[PDB]
Amino acid sequence: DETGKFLVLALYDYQEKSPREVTMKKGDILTLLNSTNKDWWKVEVNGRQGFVPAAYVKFL
Repeated sequence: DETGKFLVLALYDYQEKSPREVTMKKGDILTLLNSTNKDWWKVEVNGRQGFVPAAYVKFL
């Protein structure tokens, strides 16, 4: 969670299911905004902001 410091890789597709979530496709390179929760990380996906499951992304 240093905001904007790090990139993460989408390891799976994920379709947003609630309003604070965001959609990503496997292979997308996301900006990490907030990693303080163990289960949901806040990311930027082409500049949309939202939460995706932490288990579906990794650092490069």
